[PDB]
Amino acid sequence: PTRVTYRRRNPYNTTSNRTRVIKTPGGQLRVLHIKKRGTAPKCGDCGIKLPGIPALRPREYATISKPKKTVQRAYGGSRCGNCVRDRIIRAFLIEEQKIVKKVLKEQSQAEK
Amino acid sequence: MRAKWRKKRTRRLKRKRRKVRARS
Amino acid sequence: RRQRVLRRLLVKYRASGKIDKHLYHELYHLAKGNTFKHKRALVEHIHR
Amino acid sequence: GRVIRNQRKGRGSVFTAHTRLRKAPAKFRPLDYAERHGYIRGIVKEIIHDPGRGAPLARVVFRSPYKYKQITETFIANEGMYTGQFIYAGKNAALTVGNILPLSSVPEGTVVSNVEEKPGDRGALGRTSGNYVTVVGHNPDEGKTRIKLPSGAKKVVPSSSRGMIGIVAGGGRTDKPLLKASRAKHKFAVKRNRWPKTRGVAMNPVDHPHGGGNHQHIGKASTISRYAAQGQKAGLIAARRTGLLRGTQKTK
Amino acid sequence: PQEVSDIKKFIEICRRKDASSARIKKNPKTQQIKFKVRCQRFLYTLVLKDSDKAEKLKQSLPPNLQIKDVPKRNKR
Amino acid sequence: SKRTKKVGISGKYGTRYGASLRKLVKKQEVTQHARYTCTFCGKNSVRRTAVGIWSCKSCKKTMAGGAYTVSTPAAAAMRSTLRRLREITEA
RNA sequence: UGGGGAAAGGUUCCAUGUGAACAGCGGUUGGACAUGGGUUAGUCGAUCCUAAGCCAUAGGGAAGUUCCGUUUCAAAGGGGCACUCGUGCCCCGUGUGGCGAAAGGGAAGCCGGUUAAUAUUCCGGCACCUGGAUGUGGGUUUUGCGCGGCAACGCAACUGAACGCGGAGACGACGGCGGGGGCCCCGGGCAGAGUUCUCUUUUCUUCUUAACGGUCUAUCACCCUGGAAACAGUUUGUCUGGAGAUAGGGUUUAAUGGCCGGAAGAGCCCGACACUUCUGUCGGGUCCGGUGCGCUCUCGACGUCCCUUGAAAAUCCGCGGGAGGGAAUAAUUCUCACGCCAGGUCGUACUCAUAACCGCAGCAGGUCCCCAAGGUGAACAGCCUCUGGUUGAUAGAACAAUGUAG
RNA sequence: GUGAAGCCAGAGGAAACUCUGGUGGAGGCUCGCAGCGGUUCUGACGUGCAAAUCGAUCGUCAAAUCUGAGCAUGGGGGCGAA
Ligand SMILES: [Mg+2]
Ligand SMILES: [Mg+2]
Ligand SMILES: [Mg+2]
Ligand SMILES: [Mg+2]
Ligand SMILES: [Mg+2]
Ligand SMILES: [Mg+2]
Ligand SMILES: [Mg+2]
Ligand SMILES: [Mg+2]
Ligand SMILES: [Mg+2]
Ligand SMILES: [Mg+2]
Ligand SMILES: [Mg+2]
Ligand SMILES: [Mg+2]
Ligand SMILES: [Mg+2]
Ligand SMILES: [Mg+2]
Ligand SMILES: [Mg+2]
Ligand SMILES: [Mg+2]
Ligand SMILES: [Mg+2]
Ligand SMILES: [Mg+2]
Ligand SMILES: [Mg+2]
Ligand SMILES: [Mg+2]
Ligand SMILES: [Mg+2]
Ligand SMILES: [Mg+2]
Ligand SMILES: [Mg+2]
Ligand SMILES: [Mg+2]
Ligand SMILES: [Mg+2]
Ligand SMILES: [Mg+2]
Ligand SMILES: [Mg+2]
Ligand SMILES: [Mg+2]
Ligand SMILES: [Mg+2]
Ligand SMILES: [Mg+2]
Ligand SMILES: [Mg+2]
Ligand SMILES: [Mg+2]
Ligand SMILES: [Mg+2]
Ligand SMILES: [Mg+2]
Ligand SMILES: [Mg+2]
Ligand SMILES: [Mg+2]
Ligand SMILES: [Mg+2]
Ligand SMILES: [Mg+2]
Ligand SMILES: [Mg+2]
Ligand SMILES: [Mg+2]
Ligand SMILES: [Mg+2]
Ligand SMILES: [Mg+2]
Ligand SMILES: [Mg+2]
Ligand SMILES: [Mg+2]
Ligand SMILES: [Mg+2]
Ligand SMILES: [Mg+2]
Ligand SMILES: [Mg+2]
Ligand SMILES: [Mg+2]
Ligand SMILES: [Mg+2]
Ligand SMILES: [Mg+2]
Ligand SMILES: [Mg+2]
Ligand SMILES: [Mg+2]
Ligand SMILES: [Mg+2]
Ligand SMILES: [Mg+2]
Ligand SMILES: [Mg+2]
Ligand SMILES: [Mg+2]
Ligand SMILES: [Mg+2]
Ligand SMILES: [Mg+2]
Ligand SMILES: [Mg+2]
Ligand SMILES: [Mg+2]
Ligand SMILES: [Mg+2]
Ligand SMILES: [Mg+2]
Ligand SMILES: [Mg+2]
Ligand SMILES: [Zn+2]
Ligand SMILES: [Zn+2]
Repeated sequence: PTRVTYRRRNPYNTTSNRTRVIKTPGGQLRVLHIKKRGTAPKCGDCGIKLPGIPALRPREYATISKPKKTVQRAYGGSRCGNCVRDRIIRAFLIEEQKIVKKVLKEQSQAEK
Repeated sequence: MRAKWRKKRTRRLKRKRRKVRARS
Repeated sequence: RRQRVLRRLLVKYRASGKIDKHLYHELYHLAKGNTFKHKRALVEHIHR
Repeated sequence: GRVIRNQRKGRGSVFTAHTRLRKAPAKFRPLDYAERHGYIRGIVKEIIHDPGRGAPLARVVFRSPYKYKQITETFIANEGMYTGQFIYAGKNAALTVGNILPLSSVPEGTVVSNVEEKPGDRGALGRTSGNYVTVVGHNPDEGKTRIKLPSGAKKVVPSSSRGMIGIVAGGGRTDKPLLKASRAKHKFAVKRNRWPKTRGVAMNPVDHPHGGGNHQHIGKASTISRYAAQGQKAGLIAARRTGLLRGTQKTK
Repeated sequence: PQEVSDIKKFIEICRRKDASSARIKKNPKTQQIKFKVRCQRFLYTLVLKDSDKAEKLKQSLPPNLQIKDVPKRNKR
Repeated sequence: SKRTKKVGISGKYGTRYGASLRKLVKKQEVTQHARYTCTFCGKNSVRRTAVGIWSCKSCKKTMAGGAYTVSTPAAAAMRSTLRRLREITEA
């Protein structure tokens, strides 16, 4: 039932002084200071968390290899994939509608 | 990747190239 | 506690095959209302 | 005596405006060549609420006719606008809710909002929740348009002024009672330091012109002249009449 | 600390420029034998359950680096 | 098992603020906490977020409406007027 | 009335010695007097970034000390390359200062031992981050810049300049519910101790496992087949479904979960021998289950309230685009494994209060936080106890009046 | 402690709609510890522990509650639920 104390000079509970209780091989109860929890990146359009990418603080992403930070397809990061399919379909149909519109206007109205 | 990361890599290649020219 | 006990029993009966889904769904809403006092009262109603 | 309360508010020390939570002001785009001769369109990204105001704001994204980038804007949202809507601005824009087109290309009888007093000042008139202005008639020669303001007054503005079709969202905000002292405090705590407010009759003669006495009373006529020295204007200023409004009001 | 799964690559580790030393610890109670080597960055550990293969391993590794026995109650 | 005769939702106010004032606020509270059918997806899930903002919980669309109602009679009357005026005059 | 800190104090901390003075009585004792000694960091803070706010520059006022002004009626900046040699060329340009947080934002250290007095710093063992240089192994290529899966996506690597888009940093209060660590509680076993007129297979204590890595797994959500009214699935709390439910099979965010390393060689508890001391040596043990509206911290999915909707910047990553560059005997701008070098400056002792701060003082006053055992009980109520801490407030004798308290 | 909307089941009626038992957890609601405040005894002390303290009894206690550091307003001026 031993009580514990901080190990740094900050005595306040201020969302940056995060602790957890551990038991040591010497049979004592100590306090171990820990960092904050990373957040998973979200999607560009819909706003849901992308699968296959870990959640870390913004600085740790500089030490990890490229294949662990992306997904092998167009717009690998920042886009969920459901939205990527929508972009492919939407882009194709719009241009097709442009072809018929210009032929209809150029032919049926400039025949004279 | 940040600029300092890219500058270091291209600076390395320049050093390697000059040594080869000096040797040959 | 009582709601968990009744709901757990109904899942067991449906999977084994003692009752089908049509009787299961009706009993589920009957249990949500204050109909069955305890586990014994529910199984007795199933037999009838 | 000392300096009375309403004289101190001009020094701007404690009675300033809280602006930490406000992101940007609400304006139109600057008048440009594309919007003077044709039209351009933009997407509505978000409908957001900013503190200290009704009339929820809308964020719109336009392109750049001269450079490879896009610019985001901030308008006041008319009732009926929705996320993802295409809205158009220019001289030849269609006449639908949410569009922005010069006041000349508008038939009489339509309601608009955020009207420019002069072409290019980005919105001055009719920009409060549930308010609008109405066009009355045109003068095609020496182009000038008659409009009717929410207070009832009539005004003449140049024919090139702009306005956005519809009615400012927010509806009937001021119908339900505040009903609680706390609710009034929350409303004003994000605007200014003006709550609560003390009656001048309960003060002392050194503090306010209404002053003290053995009974709480004013002691002299409460209507103050139009040209009086600062520190004297405490009451009904330049009142034309007074009392309960029985008949109809001739002024329009 | 890092496991070495098999015998083949453990001797490969010991044949390195920065392999400073090595030691042997044996646990009689659980009938287990552990081989440890100290490199520049990590301390690789190899675990053997049998005792016969231990003798062959001791002599196969290069003679340059030292080998110790890790007695009980190491002095402070 | 009705728990109230006439007070209704405004029973949280107890015996304060006077009978008449509670009636006016009840008129406006009832219509803002309800749910409305979405005009785009058709599901019955649209709820008020801010003083003049309503959003669908299913298709994620966001629309600006009245203070305590999705639309106001004045705004509704204007769409018909604007539609009728536009299509006869220019077409 | 315990164990540690912020503000403030400044040697009060530790050892040896001591006549007077001070400790409202005494004094061999002391926070007093005299002489010596004590505070070690690439990882803990400051240093970096901005908030409310303050002050230079361009300009305008004032006889003047100086007042206003912070992007404003300003010709206001920085990037690359090559030359024997610095002094010669070539692009881009809307914008262009500093100060301001030891509780906000933020690259990186854990266990054991040690001193009369310091340690996440010193010693031993085992790790990590940033910056700068370079070589071997493996990868790719004669189809010049990798393969697999229907799919969500996977793996040890697997070109990417100008300009552009997006994400993380980045955020309210309250309510019930579920998972994990620590503590408390119950049963059995091995050691040592207390009690014993009588009873008690009895009562009490010890039985521990860090950072950092490998491997197998855990709500939400997402993908493939198929096509639902006798409507079904389902939460303590009615939400979900032809905009594709139930059901069957798969992928993935999230360990303070299991096992292995680190690691028993450590720490702790018993037993048997040694002796001026410098000094010790050698034996054993260090397990197995159960329980819950329990207490505390943390994570996740839902819900309620608003005329209230609950900061910014430095910093880091992915993508769109296709500039430039490059092998057939090697070349290589491979974010993969291992290896080489370096990390400056100031604070760190002690108290944090019925004696170390402020009240004229060793003053019943005032002064911001962290950890939180057993029993009775609804309970952080009151009353009793264990760990740890005090036994310090001038004393001896007698028991009238009048008092203060019960 | 009290138990507002929303939801589930049963019963009555030609209909409009009404009854009964549960579920849920709203409110400048309520009893009451720590904190904050300061009603009565017109108690203690009144060359006091104290140039405002001490004891018993009391007001509020999830919200217009209590509080630390950083910055702003300077004397005929500031600030003021007065
Ligand atoms: Mg590509
Ligand atoms: Mg870039
Ligand atoms: Mg204006
Ligand atoms: Mg005020
Ligand atoms: Mg008043
Ligand atoms: Mg008075
Ligand atoms: Mg006067
Ligand atoms: Mg007067
Ligand atoms: Mg009166
Ligand atoms: Mg201490
Ligand atoms: Mg002494
Ligand atoms: Mg004395
Ligand atoms: Mg003496
Ligand atoms: Mg003495
Ligand atoms: Mg001392
Ligand atoms: Mg001294
Ligand atoms: Mg070093
Ligand atoms: Mg640090
Ligand atoms: Mg520095
Ligand atoms: Mg700077
Ligand atoms: Mg100045
Ligand atoms: Mg000048
Ligand atoms: Mg600074
Ligand atoms: Mg900090
Ligand atoms: Mg070290
Ligand atoms: Mg060391
Ligand atoms: Mg490095
Ligand atoms: Mg090679
Ligand atoms: Mg790319
Ligand atoms: Mg913050
Ligand atoms: Mg728990
Ligand atoms: Mg217990
Ligand atoms: Mg036992
Ligand atoms: Mg372990
Ligand atoms: Mg464990
Ligand atoms: Mg399934
Ligand atoms: Mg082990
Ligand atoms: Mg041992
Ligand atoms: Mg031993
Ligand atoms: Mg208990
Ligand atoms: Mg707490
Ligand atoms: Mg210290
Ligand atoms: Mg303390
Ligand atoms: Mg004191
Ligand atoms: Mg207790
Ligand atoms: Mg109990
Ligand atoms: Mg208690
Ligand atoms: Mg003490
Ligand atoms: Mg006496
Ligand atoms: Mg007496
Ligand atoms: Mg008496
Ligand atoms: Mg209350
Ligand atoms: Mg007090
Ligand atoms: Mg008195
Ligand atoms: Mg006296
Ligand atoms: Mg008192
Ligand atoms: Mg009494
Ligand atoms: Mg009481
Ligand atoms: Mg505050
Ligand atoms: Mg003066
Ligand atoms: Mg004056
Ligand atoms: Mg004077
Ligand atoms: Mg006040
Ligand atoms: Zn998406
Ligand atoms: Zn919808």
